[PDB]
Amino acid sequence: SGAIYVGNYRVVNRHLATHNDWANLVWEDSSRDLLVSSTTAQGCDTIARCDCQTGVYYCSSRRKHYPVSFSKPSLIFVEASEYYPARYQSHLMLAVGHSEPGDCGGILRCQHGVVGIVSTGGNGLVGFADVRDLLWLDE
Ligand SMILES: Cc1nc(C)c(CC(=O)N2CCC[C@H](C(N)=O)C2)[nH]1
Ligand SMILES: [Zn+2]
Repeated sequence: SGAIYVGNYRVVNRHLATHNDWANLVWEDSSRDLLVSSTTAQGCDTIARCDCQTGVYYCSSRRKHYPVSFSKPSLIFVEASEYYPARYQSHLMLAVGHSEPGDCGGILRCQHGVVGIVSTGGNGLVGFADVRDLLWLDE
């Protein structure tokens, strides 16, 4: 689990969105595994606006942060789960590293701020849903 809180927005993995998230839906994209909901309290997280390909991610299954190199956001094939059939997930960034299904929502950060959140994993690869292109999160 995990979320990004910026302004009056809460950003979570779409497959983990709650009833309150859907009842206060702002925007969602199944092809990206992203959902943004509105909040009453103000959020103070900083979203990165960059092309970084290095950063650090939180892995709850190891209670550890790992430094990683990751690919630029792209369309990648993702095998079926109880949440989605087999499809291409867009705006996804891959890195070599550990993950478990419960690690979704862990934040990936660079010196500029929040890059994205853990969304996929398999075969020793971990994928992050990018949020750097969502310029509207900052107003
Ligand atoms: C081994 C492993 N690590 C993780 C993070 C996973 C879970 C995973 O990849 N999923 C399941 C939830 C929906 C995801 C999606 N975006 O389509 C796919 N598995
Ligand atoms: Zn950066």
